[PDB]
Amino acid sequence: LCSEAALQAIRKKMDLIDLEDETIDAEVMNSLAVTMDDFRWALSQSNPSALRETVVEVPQVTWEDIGGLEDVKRELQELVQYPVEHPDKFLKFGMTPSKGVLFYGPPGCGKTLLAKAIANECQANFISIKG
Amino acid sequence: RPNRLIVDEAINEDNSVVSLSQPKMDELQLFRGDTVLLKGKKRREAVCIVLSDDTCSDEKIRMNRVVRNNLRVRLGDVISIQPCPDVKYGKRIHVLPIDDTVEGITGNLFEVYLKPYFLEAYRPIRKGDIFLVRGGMRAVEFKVVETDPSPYCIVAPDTVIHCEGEPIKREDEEESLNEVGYDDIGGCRKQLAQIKEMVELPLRHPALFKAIGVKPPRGILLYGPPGTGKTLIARAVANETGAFFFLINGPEIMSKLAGESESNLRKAFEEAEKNAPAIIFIDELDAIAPKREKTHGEVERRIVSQLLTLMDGLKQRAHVIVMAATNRPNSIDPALRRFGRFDREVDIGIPDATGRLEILQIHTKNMKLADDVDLEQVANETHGHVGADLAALCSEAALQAIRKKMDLIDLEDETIDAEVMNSLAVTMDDFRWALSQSNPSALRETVVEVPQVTWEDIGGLEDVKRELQELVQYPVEHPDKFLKFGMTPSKGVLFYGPPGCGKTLLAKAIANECQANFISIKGPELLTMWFGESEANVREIFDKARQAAPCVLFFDELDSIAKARGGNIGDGGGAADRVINQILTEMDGMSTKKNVFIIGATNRPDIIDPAILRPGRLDQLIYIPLPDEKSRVAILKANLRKSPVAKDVDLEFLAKMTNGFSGADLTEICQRACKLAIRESIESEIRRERERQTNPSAMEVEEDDPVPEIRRDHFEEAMRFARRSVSDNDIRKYEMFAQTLQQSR
Ligand SMILES: Nc1ncnc2c1ncn2[C@@H]1O[C@H](COP(=O)(O)OP(=O)(O)O)[C@@H](O)[C@H]1O
Ligand SMILES: Nc1ncnc2c1ncn2[C@@H]1O[C@H](COP(=O)(O)OP(=O)(O)O)[C@@H](O)[C@H]1O
Ligand SMILES: Nc1ncnc2c1ncn2[C@@H]1O[C@H](COP(=O)(O)OP(=O)(O)O)[C@@H](O)[C@H]1O
Repeated sequence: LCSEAALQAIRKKMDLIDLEDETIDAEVMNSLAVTMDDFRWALSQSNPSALRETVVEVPQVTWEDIGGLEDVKRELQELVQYPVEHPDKFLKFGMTPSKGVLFYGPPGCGKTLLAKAIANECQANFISIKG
Repeated sequence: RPNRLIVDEAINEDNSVVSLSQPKMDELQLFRGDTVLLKGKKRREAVCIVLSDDTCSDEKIRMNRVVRNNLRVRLGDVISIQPCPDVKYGKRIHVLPIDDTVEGITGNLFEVYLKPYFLEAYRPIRKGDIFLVRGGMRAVEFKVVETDPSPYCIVAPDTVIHCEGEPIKREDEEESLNEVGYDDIGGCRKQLAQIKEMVELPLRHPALFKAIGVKPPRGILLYGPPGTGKTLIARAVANETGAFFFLINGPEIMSKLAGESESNLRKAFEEAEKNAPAIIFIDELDAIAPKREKTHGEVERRIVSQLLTLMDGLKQRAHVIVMAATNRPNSIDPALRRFGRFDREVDIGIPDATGRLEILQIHTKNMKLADDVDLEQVANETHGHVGADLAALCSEAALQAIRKKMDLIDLEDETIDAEVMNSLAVTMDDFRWALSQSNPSALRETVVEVPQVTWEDIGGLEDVKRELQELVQYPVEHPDKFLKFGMTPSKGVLFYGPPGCGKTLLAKAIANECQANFISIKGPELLTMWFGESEANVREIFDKARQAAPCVLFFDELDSIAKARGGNIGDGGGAADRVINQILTEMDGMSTKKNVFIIGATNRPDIIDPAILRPGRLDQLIYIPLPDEKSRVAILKANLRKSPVAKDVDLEFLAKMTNGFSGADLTEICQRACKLAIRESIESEIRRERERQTNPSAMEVEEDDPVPEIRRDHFEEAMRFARRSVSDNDIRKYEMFAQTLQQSR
């Protein structure tokens, strides 16, 4: 992408200069600088190769994005953050914390946003599998 | 120096015209038609006549193939012009044909070729010039050997043309004015432009890439149906840029014995390496590098690995560009697609109606088709043909037209006469006869092309038209106002209403208005990949839609899966849900960079799965109501375009009396009336022909055939045999669902 973006900016300053004459002394290109328009054009005719692949990343949704649900906020914090940050303290009591939770409610109430935010605070990955 | 310009191809096919720009002509104090002297490389000069142009820039000069060959230059070079308006009228000109063009012609060439060419044109010529003339069935090149006064002269009605003597030997400076080039390709403007750009960059000035330090492409993959002209594209590019085109044939390599195949391939690459900037063409790539599972032997693996190693062995040196041709771009070994190997893919699709017309125009340039044929009709009735088929059609038409003249050339001689060629013409009957016994090869292929339906074809439906214009045209025609300010455009629209009201017409109309490609997937095929076949087909359907962006993907009868699902089978519901899973999975995978629009049509809105009805998918609902108002009159005009008349059967009364009817019913009425008119005309013709058998030519007053003159009685009789297809229950069901949609959510 970067290479062809440079090539296009060379193109837009090739015909008007005397390319027919003795070769350019690499100073016109020194005067040449790329622009965001060239990058957009290069992005236009690009062929990505990843596409159908599971993506692993840290979602960027913060708890300010969601409103209310202070109860589920606290419950999810208790479920997830305590074992990872306080393993020795559970080991003192010697209990295995539960690993699992279920969300059920009316459609479109922020379950996906809740999962994204709770993964955001723990600074963890997020593998999503859909129906 | 405001003299030098840049050479580019011209649009006018005359041999003595060069197109400048009006400002440049004005600066050089030259007027229309003034003779000019053009001087190019190798110290060759020629004389020509300038004209005006529409959109040519100041630094570009347009000229055809003959003038470029005479000046001994190529595309993208520069020339120095000079106005020299002191041409003196010539007296005697000696012109001779070339050896390898007149094999078996004899006759007197002056009365056939030269006289029509040199009349009322005043073509300037210069000593040593070479020009090409189209004749009976061949293109003959003539070389001027001497003139008087030397070296400039103008052919005038009073000249002494000498055209006698032996043909002269072809020299070794001009390659030829007969091989392939950019003027021998039609219907592939966009792809040819892409390839031309991408290959003109490295093959002209390698030193610029050396100094800049960027990576030129090292492989180009062309794929398409066989016989669409890929080898021809590569040959044209190689012969125009200037290279050492070196073809490699797949079957030829596979036909060797064991260990010599890879050795031959290695000599091929090393030879192309040490013969200057060259293009290597590999034909039938899938024949030598198929998928790994297809291969069963061991020599195939060795050949594939050898090809891969030699491909990876290219690092800079001479800029050698590798091109390969394959039928369908999935049988190739997936290993041959990583970066540094074949990576850039260009699609060569089947030509549309304009492409077929252009191919026919190209192939019949030598012939002398009579002034009665209509190439537009032959072009637009031959859908499903490729370039090779059209070339074969033209050849067969010529052969048929020349067959019925054997009496004139009975025996004759081994060298056919000349005037007999000019006595030959090809008529529409010959073309139709060649059409009849011809079988195309595309047939079962998805068709992508811009539909021709316009806005006036549809009567009424103003609100739907406005809504489609807002939803489709705005996000694309002014993408700046959408990238500024964060609006997320919708990805789909779902149509629902009574059957036969014109959903397909609206989709085609908006596709035409947006000037975007149209792909239609109909119910029968959709159920074909439902049961029996698999769901892998949707993958390449979406891939092809992505390739030709922008596009308007159309899914017709989306409820067919549910209609077949509900019954007494209960076995294939899994197949229907796989269809929906595929549709959803590649529907959500689309990105906003590309403009792909998905439109679905259905007539049972309450049976569709609610998964599709969701943000991020097909979410807007548009209800097309049952027709009313004198927009059905516009409907009647739409299919009465070609139908001649209606006299005095007021269509407005019909619109008033025919309320509650869809478009299909009205079109049926029009077709029935036309059928009655045809029946009446044929029975009248038969009556006349059986009447003429008694009285021989007893007709004092001359009547031609009855002109199509549809009366009121035909239409009334047709109207008597008419009913309404859509009952009153379906419209009430639709309005009930509309009210439920309005209130429940
Ligand atoms: N705090 C929130 N609570 C509920 N819905 C929200 C909130 N913030 C945003 N939304 C909106 O709700 C919509 C549906 O949320 P989502 O979690 O995907 O639904 P579901 O949990 O049913 O899959 C999203 O498009 C989002 O824009
Ligand atoms: N504009 C055109 N587009 C496609 N085919 C053309 C065109 N002009 C001529 N042809 C014919 O198509 C043939 C191209 O060869 P083709 O069989 O397509 O090569 P390949 O076997 O590599 O596909 C030529 O014989 C030529 O006569
Ligand atoms: N404005 C219009 N309203 C209704 N029908 C029309 C209109 N314009 C044309 N038609 C007719 O309607 C027919 C379109 O039918 P079509 O949409 O293919 O059926 P379906 O609605 O089942 O897909 C065409 O034959 C056309 O002649």
